[PDB]
Amino acid sequence: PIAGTPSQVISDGKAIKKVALLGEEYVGMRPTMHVRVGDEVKKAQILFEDKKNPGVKFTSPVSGKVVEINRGAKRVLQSVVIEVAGDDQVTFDKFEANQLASLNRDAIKTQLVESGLWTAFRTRPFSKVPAIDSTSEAIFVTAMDTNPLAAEPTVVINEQSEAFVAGLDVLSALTTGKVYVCKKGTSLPRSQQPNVEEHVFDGPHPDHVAWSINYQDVIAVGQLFLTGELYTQRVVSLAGPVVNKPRLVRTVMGASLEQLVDSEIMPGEVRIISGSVLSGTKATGPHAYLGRYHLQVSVLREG
Repeated sequence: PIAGTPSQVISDGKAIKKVALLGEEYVGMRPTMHVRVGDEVKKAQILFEDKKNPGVKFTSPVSGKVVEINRGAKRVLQSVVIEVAGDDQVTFDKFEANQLASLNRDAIKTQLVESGLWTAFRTRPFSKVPAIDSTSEAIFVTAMDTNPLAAEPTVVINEQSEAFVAGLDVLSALTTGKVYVCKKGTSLPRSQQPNVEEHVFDGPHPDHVAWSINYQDVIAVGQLFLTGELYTQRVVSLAGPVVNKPRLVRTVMGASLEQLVDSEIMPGEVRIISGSVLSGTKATGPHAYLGRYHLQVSVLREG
Protein backbone atom coordinates (compact mmCIF):
# COMPACT_ATOMS: atom_id res chain seq x y z
CA PRO A 1 0.00 0.00 0.00
CA ILE A 2 2.31 2.76 -1.25
CA ALA A 3 0.95 4.56 -4.37
CA GLY A 4 3.69 7.16 -3.95
CA THR A 5 3.84 7.11 -0.15
CA PRO A 6 6.95 9.07 0.90
CA SER A 7 9.83 7.60 2.82
CA GLN A 8 9.64 9.50 6.13
CA VAL A 9 13.37 10.25 5.92
CA ILE A 10 14.89 13.67 5.21
CA SER A 11 17.41 14.33 2.45
CA ASP A 12 18.47 17.31 0.35
CA GLY A 13 16.09 18.56 -2.31
CA LYS A 14 17.17 19.60 -5.79
CA ALA A 15 18.91 22.97 -6.11
CA ILE A 16 16.69 26.07 -6.03
CA LYS A 17 17.67 29.20 -7.96
CA LYS A 18 14.45 31.22 -7.57
CA VAL A 19 11.57 31.53 -5.09
CA ALA A 20 8.29 33.44 -4.99
CA LEU A 21 5.55 34.75 -2.79
CA LEU A 22 2.08 34.09 -4.24
CA GLY A 23 -0.38 36.96 -3.88
CA GLU A 24 -3.61 34.98 -4.28
CA GLU A 25 -2.88 32.75 -1.26
CA TYR A 26 -3.68 35.53 1.21
CA VAL A 27 -7.42 36.06 1.66
CA GLY A 28 -8.60 39.52 0.63
CA MET A 29 -5.08 40.71 -0.10
CA ARG A 30 -4.83 43.88 -2.22
CA PRO A 31 -1.11 44.52 -2.68
CA THR A 32 0.93 47.70 -2.61
CA MET A 33 4.27 46.82 -4.17
CA HIS A 34 7.48 47.88 -2.42
CA VAL A 35 9.81 46.52 -5.11
CA ARG A 36 9.91 46.37 -8.89
CA VAL A 37 11.60 43.98 -11.32
CA GLY A 38 15.35 44.55 -11.14
CA ASP A 39 15.46 45.54 -7.47
CA GLU A 40 17.89 43.69 -5.25
CA VAL A 41 16.35 42.55 -1.96
CA LYS A 42 17.65 41.21 1.33
CA LYS A 43 16.15 38.26 3.11
CA ALA A 44 13.26 39.55 5.26
CA GLN A 45 12.99 42.78 3.24
CA ILE A 46 9.40 43.74 2.47
CA LEU A 47 8.16 42.95 -1.06
CA PHE A 48 4.61 44.28 -0.65
CA GLU A 49 1.97 45.31 1.87
CA ASP A 50 -1.77 44.60 2.04
CA LYS A 51 -4.01 47.64 1.62
CA LYS A 52 -6.83 45.69 3.29
CA ASN A 53 -4.69 44.57 6.26
CA PRO A 54 -2.61 47.62 7.17
CA GLY A 55 0.83 47.07 8.64
CA VAL A 56 1.20 43.42 7.61
CA LYS A 57 4.46 42.95 5.71
CA PHE A 58 5.16 40.26 3.12
CA THR A 59 8.93 39.76 3.05
CA SER A 60 11.45 38.03 0.82
CA PRO A 61 12.51 34.48 1.80
CA VAL A 62 15.94 35.04 0.21
CA SER A 63 18.59 37.53 -0.76
CA GLY A 64 18.48 38.15 -4.50
CA LYS A 65 17.03 40.16 -7.35
CA VAL A 66 13.37 40.57 -8.28
CA VAL A 67 13.01 38.98 -11.72
CA GLU A 68 9.21 38.73 -12.16
CA ILE A 69 6.08 40.43 -10.87
CA ASN A 70 3.30 38.35 -12.42
CA ARG A 71 -0.26 39.67 -12.61
CA GLY A 72 -3.50 38.08 -13.78
CA ALA A 73 -7.06 39.19 -14.50
CA LYS A 74 -8.12 42.40 -12.74
CA ARG A 75 -4.37 42.85 -12.11
CA VAL A 76 -4.15 40.37 -9.21
CA LEU A 77 -0.64 39.72 -7.98
CA GLN A 78 0.02 36.11 -8.94
CA SER A 79 3.64 35.95 -7.78
CA VAL A 80 6.71 38.04 -6.99
CA VAL A 81 9.70 35.96 -8.10
CA ILE A 82 13.19 36.40 -6.60
CA GLU A 83 16.32 34.93 -8.18
CA VAL A 84 18.63 33.86 -5.35
CA ALA A 85 21.92 35.74 -5.07
CA GLY A 86 24.13 36.42 -2.07
CA ASP A 87 23.26 36.22 1.60
CA ASP A 88 22.16 39.75 2.57
CA GLN A 89 19.43 39.91 5.20
CA VAL A 90 17.56 42.11 7.65
CA THR A 91 18.31 41.00 11.21
CA PHE A 92 16.27 41.36 14.39
CA ASP A 93 16.71 41.10 18.15
CA LYS A 94 17.83 37.77 19.57
CA PHE A 95 17.24 36.29 23.00
CA GLU A 96 18.23 33.41 25.23
CA ALA A 97 15.73 30.56 25.19
CA ASN A 98 14.96 31.14 28.89
CA GLN A 99 13.78 34.70 28.14
CA LEU A 100 11.23 33.89 25.43
CA ALA A 101 8.21 33.02 27.55
CA SER A 102 8.62 36.31 29.48
CA LEU A 103 8.81 38.69 26.50
CA ASN A 104 6.15 41.38 26.11
CA ARG A 105 3.39 40.66 23.58
CA ASP A 106 3.89 43.94 21.73
CA ALA A 107 7.61 43.35 21.18
CA ILE A 108 6.83 39.84 19.94
CA LYS A 109 4.28 41.15 17.42
CA THR A 110 6.62 43.84 16.14
CA GLN A 111 9.42 41.34 15.50
CA LEU A 112 7.04 38.88 13.82
CA VAL A 113 5.46 41.65 11.74
CA GLU A 114 8.78 43.27 10.74
CA SER A 115 10.32 39.95 9.69
CA GLY A 116 7.24 38.93 7.71
CA LEU A 117 6.69 35.80 9.80
CA TRP A 118 3.41 37.25 11.09
CA THR A 119 1.89 35.90 7.85
CA ALA A 120 2.34 32.37 9.22
CA PHE A 121 -0.78 33.01 11.34
CA ARG A 122 -4.33 32.68 10.02
CA THR A 123 -7.60 33.41 11.83
CA ARG A 124 -10.33 30.83 12.34
CA PRO A 125 -12.37 31.18 10.39
CA PHE A 126 -11.94 33.58 7.44
CA SER A 127 -8.39 32.18 7.22
CA LYS A 128 -7.03 35.74 7.13
CA VAL A 129 -3.71 36.94 8.52
CA PRO A 130 -4.66 38.53 11.87
CA ALA A 131 -4.80 42.30 12.12
CA ILE A 132 -1.57 43.51 13.69
CA ASP A 133 -3.50 45.36 16.41
CA SER A 134 -5.40 42.21 17.44
CA THR A 135 -4.79 39.42 19.94
CA SER A 136 -6.17 35.93 20.45
CA GLU A 137 -6.94 33.80 23.50
CA ALA A 138 -6.28 30.59 21.56
CA ILE A 139 -3.36 29.90 19.26
CA PHE A 140 -3.55 26.46 17.67
CA VAL A 141 -0.34 24.77 16.53
CA THR A 142 -0.97 22.14 13.87
CA ALA A 143 1.68 19.48 14.60
CA MET A 144 -0.26 16.83 12.71
CA ASP A 145 -1.12 16.60 9.04
CA THR A 146 -4.09 14.65 7.71
CA ASN A 147 -3.38 15.19 4.02
CA PRO A 148 -2.52 12.05 2.04
CA LEU A 149 1.26 11.74 1.51
CA ALA A 150 2.12 14.43 4.07
CA ALA A 151 5.40 14.58 5.96
CA GLU A 152 5.24 13.20 9.50
CA PRO A 153 5.66 16.28 11.74
CA THR A 154 7.54 14.33 14.46
CA VAL A 155 10.35 13.52 12.01
CA VAL A 156 10.77 17.21 11.18
CA ILE A 157 10.44 18.45 14.75
CA ASN A 158 13.02 15.92 15.94
CA GLU A 159 15.74 17.76 14.00
CA GLN A 160 14.64 21.08 15.54
CA SER A 161 13.49 20.29 19.07
CA GLU A 162 15.04 23.40 20.65
CA ALA A 163 13.56 25.79 18.08
CA PHE A 164 10.14 24.10 18.20
CA VAL A 165 9.89 24.53 21.98
CA ALA A 166 11.32 28.05 21.71
CA GLY A 167 8.57 28.87 19.23
CA LEU A 168 5.96 27.45 21.60
CA ASP A 169 7.40 29.62 24.39
CA VAL A 170 7.07 32.72 22.20
CA LEU A 171 3.46 31.77 21.38
CA SER A 172 2.77 31.24 25.08
CA ALA A 173 3.61 34.89 25.63
CA LEU A 174 1.82 36.08 22.47
CA THR A 175 -1.55 34.48 23.27
CA THR A 176 -3.74 36.17 25.88
CA GLY A 177 -4.96 32.70 26.85
CA LYS A 178 -3.49 29.37 25.78
CA VAL A 179 -1.52 27.62 23.06
CA TYR A 180 -2.94 24.28 21.85
CA VAL A 181 -0.55 21.84 20.19
CA CYS A 182 -2.65 19.57 17.93
CA LYS A 183 -0.77 16.32 17.52
CA LYS A 184 -1.07 12.60 17.06
CA GLY A 185 -0.34 10.27 19.98
CA THR A 186 3.40 10.20 19.25
CA SER A 187 5.28 12.11 21.94
CA LEU A 188 6.86 15.49 21.23
CA PRO A 189 9.28 17.89 22.92
CA ARG A 190 7.17 19.80 25.42
CA SER A 191 6.97 23.46 26.34
CA GLN A 192 7.34 24.02 30.09
CA GLN A 193 4.91 26.95 30.07
CA PRO A 194 1.67 26.19 31.92
CA ASN A 195 -0.61 27.70 29.25
CA VAL A 196 0.69 25.42 26.44
CA GLU A 197 -1.65 22.43 26.12
CA GLU A 198 -1.48 19.31 23.95
CA HIS A 199 -4.55 18.10 22.03
CA VAL A 200 -4.02 14.50 21.00
CA PHE A 201 -5.81 13.09 17.97
CA ASP A 202 -5.64 9.77 16.15
CA GLY A 203 -6.55 9.58 12.47
CA PRO A 204 -7.64 9.69 9.77
CA HIS A 205 -8.42 6.01 9.28
CA PRO A 206 -8.03 5.41 6.44
CA ASP A 207 -13.14 38.61 19.98
CA HIS A 208 -13.58 34.82 20.01
CA VAL A 209 -11.35 34.08 17.05
CA ALA A 210 -8.58 31.51 17.31
CA TRP A 211 -5.33 31.69 15.36
CA SER A 212 -3.63 28.76 13.68
CA ILE A 213 0.02 28.19 12.72
CA ASN A 214 1.75 25.06 11.51
CA TYR A 215 4.68 23.36 13.26
CA GLN A 216 7.31 24.34 10.66
CA ASP A 217 6.37 27.99 11.09
CA VAL A 218 6.59 27.44 14.87
CA ILE A 219 10.15 26.22 14.35
CA ALA A 220 10.73 29.39 12.31
CA VAL A 221 9.36 31.51 15.17
CA GLY A 222 11.78 29.89 17.61
CA GLN A 223 14.69 30.40 15.24
CA LEU A 224 13.73 34.04 14.65
CA PHE A 225 13.84 34.89 18.35
CA LEU A 226 16.84 32.67 19.19
CA THR A 227 19.02 33.93 16.34
CA GLY A 228 17.53 37.20 15.10
CA GLU A 229 17.37 35.83 11.55
CA LEU A 230 14.41 34.81 9.41
CA TYR A 231 14.57 31.01 9.11
CA THR A 232 13.33 29.95 5.68
CA GLN A 233 14.12 26.22 5.69
CA ARG A 234 11.32 23.85 4.73
CA VAL A 235 11.04 20.07 4.90
CA VAL A 236 8.43 19.03 2.35
CA SER A 237 6.99 15.70 1.31
CA LEU A 238 7.70 15.13 -2.38
CA ALA A 239 5.29 12.38 -3.34
CA GLY A 240 2.72 11.03 -5.77
CA PRO A 241 2.50 8.16 -8.28
CA VAL A 242 5.06 9.61 -10.72
CA VAL A 243 7.71 10.55 -8.15
CA ASN A 244 10.57 8.06 -8.53
CA LYS A 245 11.72 8.23 -4.89
CA PRO A 246 8.98 9.88 -2.81
CA ARG A 247 10.52 11.18 0.40
CA LEU A 248 11.02 14.25 2.57
CA VAL A 249 13.29 16.85 0.99
CA ARG A 250 14.92 20.01 2.32
CA THR A 251 14.05 23.17 0.43
CA VAL A 252 13.31 26.86 0.97
CA MET A 253 10.11 28.86 1.45
CA GLY A 254 8.56 29.67 -1.91
CA ALA A 255 10.87 27.35 -3.83
CA SER A 256 10.50 27.02 -7.58
CA LEU A 257 8.65 23.74 -7.99
CA GLU A 258 9.88 23.28 -11.54
CA GLN A 259 13.39 23.29 -10.03
CA LEU A 260 12.46 21.16 -7.02
CA VAL A 261 11.07 18.27 -9.10
CA ASP A 262 13.74 18.42 -11.84
CA SER A 263 14.13 14.72 -12.77
CA GLU A 264 12.55 13.40 -9.66
CA ILE A 265 9.73 12.33 -11.97
CA MET A 266 8.87 9.45 -14.26
CA PRO A 267 8.52 10.22 -17.97
CA GLY A 268 5.15 11.31 -19.31
CA GLU A 269 2.69 14.13 -18.89
CA VAL A 270 2.40 15.07 -15.21
CA ARG A 271 0.78 17.75 -13.08
CA ILE A 272 2.56 19.42 -10.18
CA ILE A 273 0.49 20.60 -7.22
CA SER A 274 1.74 22.83 -4.42
CA GLY A 275 0.15 21.18 -1.38
CA SER A 276 -2.17 18.19 -1.73
CA VAL A 277 -4.92 17.18 -4.11
CA LEU A 278 -7.36 17.99 -1.28
CA SER A 279 -5.92 21.49 -0.75
CA GLY A 280 -3.43 22.74 -3.31
CA THR A 281 -2.56 25.08 -6.14
CA LYS A 282 -1.90 23.87 -9.67
CA ALA A 283 1.80 24.77 -9.82
CA THR A 284 2.07 26.00 -13.40
CA GLY A 285 3.44 29.21 -14.91
CA PRO A 286 3.39 32.07 -12.40
CA HIS A 287 2.04 29.72 -9.72
CA ALA A 288 4.83 27.11 -9.92
CA TYR A 289 6.20 27.90 -6.45
CA LEU A 290 5.77 26.41 -2.97
CA GLY A 291 2.74 28.05 -1.37
CA ARG A 292 3.22 29.80 1.96
CA TYR A 293 1.11 27.29 3.91
CA HIS A 294 2.09 24.16 1.97
CA LEU A 295 4.46 21.52 3.33
CA GLN A 296 4.21 19.02 0.49
CA VAL A 297 4.42 18.85 -3.29
CA SER A 298 2.27 16.28 -5.09
CA VAL A 299 3.04 15.12 -8.64
CA LEU A 300 0.39 13.11 -10.46
CA ARG A 301 -0.31 11.69 -13.90
CA GLU A 302 -2.33 13.76 -16.35
CA GLY A 303 -5.36 12.34 -18.10
